[PDB]
Amino acid sequence: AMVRIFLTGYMGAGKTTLGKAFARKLNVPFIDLDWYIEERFHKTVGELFTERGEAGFRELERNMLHEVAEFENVVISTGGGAPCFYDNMEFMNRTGKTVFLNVHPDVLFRRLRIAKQQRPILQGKEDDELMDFIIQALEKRAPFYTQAQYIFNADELEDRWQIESSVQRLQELLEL
Repeated sequence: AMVRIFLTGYMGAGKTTLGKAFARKLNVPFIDLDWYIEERFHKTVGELFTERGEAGFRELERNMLHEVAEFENVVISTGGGAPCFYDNMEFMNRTGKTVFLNVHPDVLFRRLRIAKQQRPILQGKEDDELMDFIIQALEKRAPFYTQAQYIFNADELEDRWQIESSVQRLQELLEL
């Protein structure tokens, strides 16, 4: 049967790591929506946000989500905010197998600390300030993330064994 998977969750959850490994396992291509957006507009997501504003960027993201949703045999990763706008989550649920990569804040904290340089919004935040920031961000996003048809614990993606194990568990959960 035709495969169309959408991965959702916060930055640091492992959408790229698990997504690419899952796609490889299924032998289908992996598409990161942010990458797709940059290819279509020949502008980075940061440039689009500054040029179009929040509302404008979210409209274009929605439109690009609708484009990638027409692809068959693919694993699609979405930006952390995508599920919060329009009917994006409901739309993903209707068009493909939608998974929320649920990751405990202690794990997000560790991962984001290590990847601090790659996440400008976290610059200057340490210990309790950083943890409170993540926890609050998840509070705002959770009502959307939790609408995903499938909820998968993505806490363990820290080596080849863990990634392979996760891929297998996800494949079983999705009945693939």
